Amino acid sequence: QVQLQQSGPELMKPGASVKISCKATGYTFSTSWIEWIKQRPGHGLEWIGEVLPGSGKSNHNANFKGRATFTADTASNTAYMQLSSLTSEDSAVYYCAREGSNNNALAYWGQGTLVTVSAASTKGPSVFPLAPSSKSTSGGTAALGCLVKDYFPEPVTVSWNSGALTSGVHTFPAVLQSSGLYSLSSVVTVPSSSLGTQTYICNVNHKPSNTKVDKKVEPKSCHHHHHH
Amino acid sequence: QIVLTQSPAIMSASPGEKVTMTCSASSSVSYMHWYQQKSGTSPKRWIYDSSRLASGVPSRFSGGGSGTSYSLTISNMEAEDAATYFCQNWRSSPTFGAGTKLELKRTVAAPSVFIFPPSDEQLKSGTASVVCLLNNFYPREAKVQWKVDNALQSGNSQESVTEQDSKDSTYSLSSTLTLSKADYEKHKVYACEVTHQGLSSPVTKSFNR
Repeated sequence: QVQLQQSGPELMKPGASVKISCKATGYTFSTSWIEWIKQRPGHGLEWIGEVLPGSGKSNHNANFKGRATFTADTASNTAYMQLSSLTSEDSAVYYCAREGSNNNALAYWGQGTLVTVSAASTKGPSVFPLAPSSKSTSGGTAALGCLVKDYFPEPVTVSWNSGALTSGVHTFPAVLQSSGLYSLSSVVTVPSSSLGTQTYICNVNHKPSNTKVDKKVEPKSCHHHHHH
Repeated sequence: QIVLTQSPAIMSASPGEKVTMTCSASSSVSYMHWYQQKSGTSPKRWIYDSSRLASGVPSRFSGGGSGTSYSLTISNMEAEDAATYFCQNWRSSPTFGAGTKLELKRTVAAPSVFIFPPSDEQLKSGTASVVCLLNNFYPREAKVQWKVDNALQSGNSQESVTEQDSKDSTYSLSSTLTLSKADYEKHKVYACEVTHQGLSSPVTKSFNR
């Protein structure tokens, strides 16, 4: 099973350098090139360069002006990309990828690493419950959620009940506010019948601020109409 | 250098329709690769060497072409096909096309609207966020407006919309109205009003603080 495991998200100051890792398993490391791909919103996919582990050879997209350097530890089975003289232009998701076993298409991709370049300091989110609310006066279906508010930088992960609950889940794209901080919500719809006995917990991780929170979302104690 | 132009940039197709997206090269190229991406995940190898499906790709997908024109075809559009598709050729620069964003054209569906007052935990920190959820609607166009007592609100809310659902082809939208606790306490009725093609008249959800 070919697998490429990348390092976590990073917040970097302008002018600094960042090094991203790509740990390979499932094949002979020295037999395939590792490709590096950059993705910014509304700008598709950009080829950065590539490294052939144990050969001393790498190729570079000239548009990076020598700022991207690649290495690979043959024994370790890990490839690395270093990007120097960082600016906001470098704020992007970066993937490593391996080409086909018998072909040149990018067959296997790492999960991606989000790098944010900013002068602003990291800020962890506050996680607020969105208590179940009924879809109609009749009852039957309830929406509940978590508000993940005022963090920097991206990304955050949100799951429900440790990944056990996925049906009906909507996690919204983050909104960048005038304050320079992000907020998002994650909601889920569930049967009204489940509210009395099923626990609903949103699991939130904001890696850059080392903030990891599990928030139980409880029904409100009181409402203003007769029970459904 | 050889440039790749994908057309159309955005397309919407009914379920079961045969859909073709094109990748045109400014000069002849000998093969084309295709990748599928859905928001929040890595691109996936989809079609390689022009016509070869990656393992797991449904048989409704096929690819072809030669020279200055290559294409990807779906013989019968499915909900799960809503995605962005990029063509790629190593002799082109940029090596990736800019992508075709494919949407599923389903029947009109009215939003289900929910409102959420601020949590006690938030209020204790000096802020009040009220959230309005518009769940599972189609098409994407929607108006959400906040109304506080007699007056429509402006500039104190932010909206976010999901990508099309891979199963039911709908969108959802969240609107969050944020006020200081002191401004929140000055008013009684908090309402969100929702207009959508699927509704015969506007829907208002509301609570008293």
